[PDB]
Amino acid sequence: RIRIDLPQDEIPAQWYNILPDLPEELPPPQKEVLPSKVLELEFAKERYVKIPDEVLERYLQVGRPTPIIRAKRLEEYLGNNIKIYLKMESYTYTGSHKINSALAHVYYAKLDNAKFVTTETGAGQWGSSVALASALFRMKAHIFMVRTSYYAKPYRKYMMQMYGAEVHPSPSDLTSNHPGSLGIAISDAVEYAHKNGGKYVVGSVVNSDIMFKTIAGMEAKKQMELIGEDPDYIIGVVGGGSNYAALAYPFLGDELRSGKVRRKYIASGSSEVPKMTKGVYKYDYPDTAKLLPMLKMYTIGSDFVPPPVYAGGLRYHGVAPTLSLLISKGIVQARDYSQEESFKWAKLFSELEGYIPAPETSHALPILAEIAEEAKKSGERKTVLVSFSGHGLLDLGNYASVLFK
Amino acid sequence: RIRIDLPQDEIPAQWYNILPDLPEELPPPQKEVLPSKVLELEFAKERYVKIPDEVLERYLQVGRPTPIIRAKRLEEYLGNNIKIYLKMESYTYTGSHKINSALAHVYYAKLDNAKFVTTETGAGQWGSSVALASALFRMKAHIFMVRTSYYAKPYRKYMMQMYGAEVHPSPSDLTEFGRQLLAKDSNHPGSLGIAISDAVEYAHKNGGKYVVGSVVNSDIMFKTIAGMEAKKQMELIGEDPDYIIGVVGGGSNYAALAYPFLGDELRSGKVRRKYIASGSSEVPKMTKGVYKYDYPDTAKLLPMLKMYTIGSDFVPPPVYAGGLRYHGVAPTLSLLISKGIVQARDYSQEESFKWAKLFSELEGYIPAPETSHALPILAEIAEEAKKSGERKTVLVSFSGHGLLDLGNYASVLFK
Ligand SMILES: *Cc1c(COP(=O)(O)O)cnc(C)c1O
Ligand SMILES: *Cc1c(COP(=O)(O)O)cnc(C)c1O
Repeated sequence: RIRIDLPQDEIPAQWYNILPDLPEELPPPQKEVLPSKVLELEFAKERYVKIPDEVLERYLQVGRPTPIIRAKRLEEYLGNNIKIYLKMESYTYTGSHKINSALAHVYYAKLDNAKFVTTETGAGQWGSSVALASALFRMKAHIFMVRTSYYAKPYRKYMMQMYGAEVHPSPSDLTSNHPGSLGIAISDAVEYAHKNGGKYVVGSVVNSDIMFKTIAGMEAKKQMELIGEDPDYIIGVVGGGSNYAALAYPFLGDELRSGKVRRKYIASGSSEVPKMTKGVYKYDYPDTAKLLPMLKMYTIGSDFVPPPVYAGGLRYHGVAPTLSLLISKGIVQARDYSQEESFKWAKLFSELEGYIPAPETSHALPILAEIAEEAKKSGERKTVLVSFSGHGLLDLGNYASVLFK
Repeated sequence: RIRIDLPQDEIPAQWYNILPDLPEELPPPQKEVLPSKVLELEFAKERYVKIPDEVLERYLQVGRPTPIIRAKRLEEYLGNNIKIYLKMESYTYTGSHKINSALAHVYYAKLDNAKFVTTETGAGQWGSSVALASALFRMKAHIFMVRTSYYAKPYRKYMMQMYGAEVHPSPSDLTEFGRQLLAKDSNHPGSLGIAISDAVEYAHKNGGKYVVGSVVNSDIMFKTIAGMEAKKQMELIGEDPDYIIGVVGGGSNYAALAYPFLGDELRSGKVRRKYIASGSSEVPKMTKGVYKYDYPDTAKLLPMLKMYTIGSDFVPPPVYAGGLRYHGVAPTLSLLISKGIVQARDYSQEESFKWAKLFSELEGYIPAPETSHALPILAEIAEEAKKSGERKTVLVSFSGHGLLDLGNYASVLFK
């Protein structure tokens, strides 16, 4: 009884849409390449949206529902002051939550009779997720991978290729050895989709994309209800915020409706990319390519470039608009930790629990230490539910660059 | 309804020992450093050996029981002539079945009050599994890794290090055997036999125990937790497999799945299911091995075993990347093959990796290169099943995922 399995025939059948439940309307922003039904869901007004049959089928295909695991050996290390439950989005075939939305974007593109889909990727997480979704929907995928990552971090490129996708170093020939960047790769992929009748699958922080990922939180609420455990804290890490919102919003939405928020919601980023603790809540460009409307979000600037030493994976400059609203209203609390502190926790967690977290995920572990410290003072036990967003088996080089000389 | 989970509170509590049920008497084999219980269990005569409670607990800790997944999209591709169930040993935290043995070996080392464990490793699959097992028992681990692999295949080294193991390039300066070889070449490339000799000496001289990753009977027995689980999972959905298939490195993953089923039939007096196992035609011990006593490890130490072998000095061509490099077949499995009870196949790495890619696109999960050699068997079964007029059920030992072996695939498939 470490693992809480949800049977596949009990998988939730709807996504959760937080918009009708937000304290106040979201600041408004300030269509040829996007799947049509995706743009439409960005304004959805109903609280629950049915997961299409074909999408749910492939959720089951890629390993959903994912388990919750109780991290009892970590609990002991922390003095048994808190109980720790991990929602294991790492258990999907691509090793993260990203496939939860990649599958939906590809489904809706297929419904627009897309000839192929395109997308950008840096280190390869989003690209490999889109490559898997495309294979399962029998769709041709053209992935534009920053040339530096295309050569430095080749394994996820090989993964995309095993799934049948064509991986193009950005900038490429279709379009001397310009190392590229993520913003060029977005333009590099958005153009190829525009001039060849493809659709662009957006790897950014829109509302529809959080909604698709909320299958994780819908499952977790069922699983926690299955063992009779109501979490006092829900925590996670913020690249753009989609993985954390996906877990928390199904729980938080019911609190917002009932009037009172009882649970504590805490999210972390990297202090080398400190949008969570040093970012400013204002309109900014959600992608470094500067196309896509501006939205009001916590941000350290779409032009921010992480230090070369940074290997923690939370490189994005901003926070999803709904999550930013929640933070500015005091509903979600913010933290930031260094990669040395986080990767030290990742190593400890690997030895204690046996499972190597993604470097991104490791930034949630210092939160647990803080909650345990407050519990020791209070001194009342608390239950924490963690978005365990990925595993680290394709990121061991990141860990090595910091931990192993 | 494609995944069959076995709840953790339903995990089997004993390992299966085929020795009392083998048809013929199996060739008897031909040690301050081995755990005492490991030596004892080689010759065990009971059918079932109780899994110690501390080992069971860590089975749960590393992801057991693993799921069976039905590969419906692959069934469709193949004409819906067969049902295909995959026992997913890839779902353990180290990505393969080797942890099922490593945990037992480390526990019995702890029971002997060992100060630490040692083992050898090449590509890193065994080293990673011992490193995790050791972490979960708070056992210090010293892993002696073939020096060339130490630098060439570093990701699995990093995995060992994340688990807190100390990784020593081999030959190392920590032993006399290693220091002597470094005196001739300060950067000696090492070998698996050299790494074995390193680990054994270090254990012997410093109060540790050596954890063996080879085809001894106890090792297969420890891995039978996967077959015990799979038998319960298949019975739970009313599916009796007609074929049980897998790949052969030394044969432990396949035996671990098959033996719990095969024992029942050996006891009934007649084998009705079909058992098919495959290797690499570049390392063709399965189809072209000589059946004789041979060294189970490449620089001796362990006693000789009677097995299908192509010689412990066999080295595969440098283009080979299928991962089934080992030169022999476990002795009990060798016996079964020689009696016609298990059928042998071998496939090229081009044919197997072609199937790996197809399977990755159809089902969305990247097999280990080693595992991919089971896939060609399915096309043979689909043909046979069509002739029967019934839809036949196949159970597959899905021994690992390929995420740490994607370079291997790229060398064959992507230029
Ligand atoms: C990309 C990534 C993240 C951050 O993404 P979000 O936009 O915050 O959801 C977190 N964990 C893993 C494993 C990732 O790959
Ligand atoms: C080592 C390995 C094998 C070979 O296993 P044997 O027990 O020796 O037959 C097969 N598959 C994977 C994934 C392996 O790592």
